[PDB]
Amino acid sequence: VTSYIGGEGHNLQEHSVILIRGGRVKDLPGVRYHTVRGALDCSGVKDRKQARSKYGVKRPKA
Amino acid sequence: SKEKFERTKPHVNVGTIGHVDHGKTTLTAAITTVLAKTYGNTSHVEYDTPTRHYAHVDCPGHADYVKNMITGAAQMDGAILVVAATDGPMPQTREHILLGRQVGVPYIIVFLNKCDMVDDEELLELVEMEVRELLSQYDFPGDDTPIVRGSALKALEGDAEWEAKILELAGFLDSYIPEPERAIDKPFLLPIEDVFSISGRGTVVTGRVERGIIKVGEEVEIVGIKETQKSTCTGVEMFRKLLDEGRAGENVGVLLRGIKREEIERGQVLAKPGTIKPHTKFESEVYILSKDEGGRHTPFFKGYRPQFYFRTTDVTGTIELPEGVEMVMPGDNIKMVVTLIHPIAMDDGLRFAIREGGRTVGAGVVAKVLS
Amino acid sequence: MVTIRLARHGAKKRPFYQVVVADSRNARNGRFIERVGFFNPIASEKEEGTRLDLDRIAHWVGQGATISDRVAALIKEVNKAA
Amino acid sequence: ARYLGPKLKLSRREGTDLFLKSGVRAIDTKCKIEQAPGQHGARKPRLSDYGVQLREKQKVRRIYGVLERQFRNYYKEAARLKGNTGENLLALLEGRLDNVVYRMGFGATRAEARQLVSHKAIMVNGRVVNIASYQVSPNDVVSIREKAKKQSRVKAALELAEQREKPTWLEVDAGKMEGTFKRKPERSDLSADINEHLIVELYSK
Amino acid sequence: NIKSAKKRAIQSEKARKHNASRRSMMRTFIKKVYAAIEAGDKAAAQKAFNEMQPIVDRQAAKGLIHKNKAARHKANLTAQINKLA
RNA sequence: GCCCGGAUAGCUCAGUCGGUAGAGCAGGGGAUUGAAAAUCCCCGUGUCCUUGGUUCGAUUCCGAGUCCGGGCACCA
RNA sequence: AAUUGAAGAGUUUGAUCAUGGCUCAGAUUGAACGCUGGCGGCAGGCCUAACACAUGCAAGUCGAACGGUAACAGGAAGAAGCUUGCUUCUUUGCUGACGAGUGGCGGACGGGUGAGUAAUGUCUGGGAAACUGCCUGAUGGAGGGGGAUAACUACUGGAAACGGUAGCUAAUACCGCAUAACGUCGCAAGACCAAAGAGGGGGACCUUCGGGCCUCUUGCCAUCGGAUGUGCCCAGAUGGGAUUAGCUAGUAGGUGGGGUAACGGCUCACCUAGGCGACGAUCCCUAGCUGGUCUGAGAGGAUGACCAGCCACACUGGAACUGAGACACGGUCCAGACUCCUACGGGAGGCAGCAGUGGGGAAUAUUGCACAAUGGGCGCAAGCCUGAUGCAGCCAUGCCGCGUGUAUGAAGAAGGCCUUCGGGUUGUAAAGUACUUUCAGCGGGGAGGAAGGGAGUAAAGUUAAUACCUUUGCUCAUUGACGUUACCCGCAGAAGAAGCACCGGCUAACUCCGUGCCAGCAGCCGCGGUAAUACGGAGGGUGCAAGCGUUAAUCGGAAUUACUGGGCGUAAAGCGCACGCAGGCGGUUUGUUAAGUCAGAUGUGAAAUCCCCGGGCUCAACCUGGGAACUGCAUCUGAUACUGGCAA
Ligand SMILES: C/C=C\C=C\[C@@H]1O[C@](O)([C@H](CC)C(=O)NC/C=C/C=C(\C)[C@@H](OC)[C@@H](C)[C@@H]2O[C@H](/C=C/C=C/C=C(\C)C(=O)c3c(O)cc[nH]c3=O)[C@H](O)[C@@H]2O)[C@H](O)[C@H](O)C1(C)C
Ligand SMILES: Nc1nc2c(ncn2[C@@H]2O[C@H](COP(=O)(O)OP(=O)(O)O)[C@@H](O)[C@H]2O)c(=O)[nH]1
Ligand SMILES: [Mg+2]
Ligand SMILES: [Mg+2]
Ligand SMILES: [Mg+2]
Ligand SMILES: [Mg+2]
Ligand SMILES: [Mg+2]
Ligand SMILES: [Mg+2]
Ligand SMILES: [Mg+2]
Ligand SMILES: [Mg+2]
Ligand SMILES: [Mg+2]
Ligand SMILES: [Mg+2]
Ligand SMILES: [Mg+2]
Ligand SMILES: [Mg+2]
Ligand SMILES: [Mg+2]
Ligand SMILES: [Mg+2]
Ligand SMILES: [Mg+2]
Ligand SMILES: [Mg+2]
Ligand SMILES: [Mg+2]
Ligand SMILES: [Mg+2]
Ligand SMILES: [Mg+2]
Ligand SMILES: [Mg+2]
Ligand SMILES: [Mg+2]
Ligand SMILES: [Mg+2]
Ligand SMILES: [Mg+2]
Ligand SMILES: [Mg+2]
Ligand SMILES: [Mg+2]
Ligand SMILES: [Mg+2]
Ligand SMILES: [Mg+2]
Ligand SMILES: [Mg+2]
Ligand SMILES: [Mg+2]
Ligand SMILES: [Mg+2]
Ligand SMILES: [Mg+2]
Ligand SMILES: [Mg+2]
Ligand SMILES: [Mg+2]
Ligand SMILES: [Mg+2]
Ligand SMILES: [Mg+2]
Ligand SMILES: [Mg+2]
Ligand SMILES: [Mg+2]
Ligand SMILES: [Mg+2]
Ligand SMILES: [Mg+2]
Ligand SMILES: [Mg+2]
Repeated sequence: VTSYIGGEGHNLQEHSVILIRGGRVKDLPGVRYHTVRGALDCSGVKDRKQARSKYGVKRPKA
Repeated sequence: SKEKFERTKPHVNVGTIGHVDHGKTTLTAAITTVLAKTYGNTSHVEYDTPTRHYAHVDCPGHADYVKNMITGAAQMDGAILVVAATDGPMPQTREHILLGRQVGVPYIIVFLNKCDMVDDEELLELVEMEVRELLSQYDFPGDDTPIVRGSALKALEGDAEWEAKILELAGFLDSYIPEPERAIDKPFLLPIEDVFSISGRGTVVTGRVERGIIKVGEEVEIVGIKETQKSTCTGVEMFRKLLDEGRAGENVGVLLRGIKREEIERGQVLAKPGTIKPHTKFESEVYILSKDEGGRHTPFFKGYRPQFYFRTTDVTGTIELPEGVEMVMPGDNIKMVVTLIHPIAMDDGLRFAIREGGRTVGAGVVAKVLS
Repeated sequence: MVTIRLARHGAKKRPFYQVVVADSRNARNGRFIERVGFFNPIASEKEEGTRLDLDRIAHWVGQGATISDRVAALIKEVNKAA
Repeated sequence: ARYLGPKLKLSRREGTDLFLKSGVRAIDTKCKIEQAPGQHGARKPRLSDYGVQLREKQKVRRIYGVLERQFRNYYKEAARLKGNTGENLLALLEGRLDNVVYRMGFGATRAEARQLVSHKAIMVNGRVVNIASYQVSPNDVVSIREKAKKQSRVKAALELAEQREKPTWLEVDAGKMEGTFKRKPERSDLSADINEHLIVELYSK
Repeated sequence: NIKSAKKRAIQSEKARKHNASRRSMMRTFIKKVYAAIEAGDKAAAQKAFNEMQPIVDRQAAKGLIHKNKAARHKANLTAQINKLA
């Protein structure tokens, strides 16, 4: 497959095992999948606040 | 796992620290073959004598292993400096002695190995004096420390003379090293130093119990690198023997339930839930070592990334110096705030060694928790 | 061997037996010929306690069906004169 | 479970008076009712059919303190019943013990009644009950236990109920806090303002 | 597999021994009869049938034969030896 | 746990066997436009994986490390 | 009383109207993942590898079948000390009993899994050519003999596993013989066919003192039954593929012989050449089936996890043996692959039992406690056995309940955010003040699941008998794993307990700042090109709440597979035209038949589940009683208009 890496910025490179959910992007034909940000080797987006259940960010510890 | 380990004769850790191919292992086998006769990776051999219950850990002496040997010599109470009477002091010898001083092992017994190799009362005695002085070199008692001699191979056969000599070796063991103090009071905490996967049982963490007890079935929290996971004990062990309450001060093998082999790496701790919190930033009263201390010899500033060895494993860390200070001169007492990449369970006042460049750099203690 | 026996059903910690004729080899909550009344141990004293269709039972007694100890106790409890 | 937030903002959102801060004192005017839902409360909503439906359902829920789930359960329970769904839903919402207790005057607001019932002050038919969702069967007798009888709050909280319309479907002893639930309330008794029609609509889709 | 109730194995073999032997002798008397039939000696046939009847009923009673097989042998075997006799 | 590799601007890479980092392709700035592309006029815009060392001076020599790949080891 | 029930929206265009897809609003789940996470109740928890499995346990029991006695406890001949009856202590099956052993029974049940299976299965309804241990009804029998062998001793083989030869012995083991009928064969005559005894108590009598005799209990053998269970047979129904049209030689039938509990190409011998197929045979792919579950106004569509019935499998392939029942999960033999043991000569293994491990995977639990309850095995019973079952641990996996406080509280504060800087808003929110304590924390009380069974006693039966025995009252002693139970009472203090998604339209809810077709968002339509209600942050609001989202999946909406309920001049769509077999359909009058059709009746349509009315857990979920429902199928007696068959 060829999943779309969402959020802003990513730690993915070369290999690195990730996690793949469904969902097209409707802008990149051929891409019908998403990456589960925050799950496995794919860290969550840095410094997010709203809608952090997606993108995998934990509740602001501060 | 079948025979119950009866709790008699105080437990004591004791491992060799000699030069490569000086007969450390032959010795660590000889002691057992002798005591198991007349009395009827790091290999942890065991031998029980009427006076004490010793747990010899024979760590490989090569240079590439001066990292895991740290931990192996950390839980150790009194090392057996096995120095060959044919070569005396050597690079690795001094490396371990120095390391066995930075780790801070209280007591030490010198054993001139392979003495039958030479037939002289002046050459062997000479190198003996050499060793006694080299001990004085590192603030060890030196002249006070006993110097046993004898072959480790002859202790393998039936040469009653050398078997007797190494039997008395055990006498010097029980005499020179007193009953150790334990920490059976404050909440239980065990640093992992070796992870196994026994078939039909699962993951088995090992290591000396830093404090407290481990009654089988108690709720435990695995805290350290990566994150944090809950678990419960299921059968504590003692050299392939069963245990009830895993007391403090001795090496054990806890079988953690519901944990995979790859999800509990070496470095984490089995702390009682609510007793500790993992951290990635802390202030510490760092004491830099000089050339007379064997540490660094040149100044450094922010950006310097040395190792911060703790209960077992080390971890690279970012150094941030307090304002009013430009650079850190070697041999100074200065505090600083550190941010290590891998989170490690720690509290205030925790002792630790800042090693770097294949050599130690500066001892320190944790001042304040931040994370 | 046909036998009359309680079938243990109902909730957890809240047993509700259903006396029933069934082959002895059958699973407890398994196959059966016909249920014949019920027993309610935790019912206490109220509108109901233990129903039991004596006619069919009597049909199976002369049919060779061995009544189990509990069900026998119930046959006693429903009596024939009380 | 419970809402336990600003129990007066909701009253502003619904624009009417949910009697949430019905309180001991009478009429509020201590919140700028109606024309102040929030920062953009001055806005006049276009208000879509859905909008009025949802708005209605919420009004009613905020009245009786019932959440969405339990509510929808009440709905399915109303549809499976006889009569007509509209009367049903409100009769079942009326059946809740915290609601009946509230009607008796045993407590100022409805949430007060809830906090009373939950801490074993309420005893119906001699059988003490905690659950507010307990549906009070017709011809029951709700009361207050002696160990919690006339304990400060309940007194004044019952003095309050004297100004209320007071239901004809239930009665109160007033002399020893020994009330008596009777018939199932007629539709033309409660409400006559909250619209069951729109609620029936909302779950019909 | 290790199981104390393995006595069923050694006993079932110790049983197939005897039972097999009996089953054998029976079917061999039956054979004797069939040969009598093929020879055409209706007299010696009747004789052999008389010689086998009690030993088939006797083994049929012992559960070795289901006394259907016994009646079956007695049935058709008689139909033959008397169809010729 | 250990040994051996790979990590040079946005992307793909040349660059050494210490002397002061380039190549192509992209991207930025001014003109033009609603904003672009084309067109014109100008620019590397880089923690040579991080840090330390030996050096006057290290991408380039020697340690310790992180991330990855590969090999060996790992039954209280 | 018992289904009172069917909603639409966005998007093709400059706009419309159609057509036509796409998408959303619902319900659902054995779900996973992200964030957050207090409690209780009831359920659920390896859907991928029928992958490989360390270790423990999952099936034993009967001394009232027997010879025994290896332990243990009592008793006795005798023994040694010494307080000579207080102790030491060898013999002794003689009792209580009970390893190993023979024998009986069970081990074919219970538990698991769904690989194989497109019918050798399942479901529905009938059927005849059967058997059926245990349980039970009826009627008789139960006479008299023998020979073996395990154990056990002697010796000896093998490392173990595991025997070998030679002796001794018992029985409800084994075996003739007597004995027989409404039993088996036969037309009958006639022929033949079985077995076991043990335990309790006992007056006379009889004792070579082994006991005979009496009696109750139980087991034994035969037959006919009953019930139950199983085998078998037929019809209908039970996935997709014609880009699979022919397949079949034990094949289709017959006759005879054998074979099975039983019919039968079930199997041979010969004979006839048939049999199946366009109402889809064969071949291919996929699949356990059903009651049901989900959805739906219904018809339908998807599914069949838990619960229950059936079927199939037990490392792989094959085979039989024992038995009432297997061609057998924790049996046997054989081969094979795979693991381990060895003294290398040979042996051991089968977790799709419960836990557990590795591996796979997005993904699924304790190497728990107990037989106290229900059920099973065995036994006279006591008891034993039981990973069935009952509980407990675990996981928000789901449903349901509750809590996280209530009332008062304007200075309408601080801070935050916004502004036309006048103010607003967060906001009765907070602090303040007054009460409250559920739920967790702590300390006390405390149900119910327990019925039985044992000891004793009186009575009525039994009987030669006030003895034993069976039954019923009646007394004492008692039986709980859950379990520091539910539940109540007391203690302290608001005290320990709120998140998640969203805010352009669909869709409930808006602004400010940061960025500038970049970074990003996106279910659809789409936003971002320096004034973004669409990105990121903040403020505010909305939704839901111990959860909230996302993803995957099914149905709905979708009358977009239309049977109910669509189309085909131009939107997708009349074969280029004809002839025509099978198939479908068929004018009109009379007769008959009654196939369809309809009416009635009876049988069945397992229980649960769904629905309705009640009952019980404080409510709910859940449990539960009765009822209706199970839209079906079959036989039976009618009707005869309409259709079909036959007739004129
Ligand atoms: C360092 C390795 C493991 C240590 C781990 C940690 O050690 C500790 O931090 C430990 C606490 C005692 C600790 O501090 N160790 C961390 C550091 C500790 C430093 C301490 C003690 C100092 O004293 C101030 C220490 C130098 C002091 O000098 C004396 C020795 C001088 C020798 C000089 C040799 C020199 C020049 C030399 O030529 C030389 C050589 O031969 C070989 C190699 N290279 C050299 O160059 C004596 O030996 C004293 O010990 C804790 O025990 C932790 O719990 C720990 C176990 C995590
Ligand atoms: N001849 C002799 N050799 C000895 C004696 N003791 C030890 N050795 C040698 O030491 C070696 C074993 O030591 P080893 O375990 O390799 O050293 P380590 O690994 O550094 O402990 C053997 O090769 C022996 O030959 C002795 O007494 N006599
Ligand atoms: Mg070595
Ligand atoms: Mg809820
Ligand atoms: Mg347009
Ligand atoms: Mg067992
Ligand atoms: Mg005596
Ligand atoms: Mg025995
Ligand atoms: Mg005799
Ligand atoms: Mg016999
Ligand atoms: Mg006859
Ligand atoms: Mg024939
Ligand atoms: Mg025949
Ligand atoms: Mg399959
Ligand atoms: Mg397997
Ligand atoms: Mg047989
Ligand atoms: Mg079996
Ligand atoms: Mg097995
Ligand atoms: Mg298992
Ligand atoms: Mg039991
Ligand atoms: Mg302000
Ligand atoms: Mg409590
Ligand atoms: Mg009771
Ligand atoms: Mg009782
Ligand atoms: Mg009780
Ligand atoms: Mg009693
Ligand atoms: Mg709107
Ligand atoms: Mg968004
Ligand atoms: Mg802006
Ligand atoms: Mg925004
Ligand atoms: Mg449809
Ligand atoms: Mg159409
Ligand atoms: Mg067209
Ligand atoms: Mg035409
Ligand atoms: Mg025609
Ligand atoms: Mg006609
Ligand atoms: Mg008809
Ligand atoms: Mg039914
Ligand atoms: Mg109720
Ligand atoms: Mg009915
Ligand atoms: Mg007609
Ligand atoms: Mg006609």
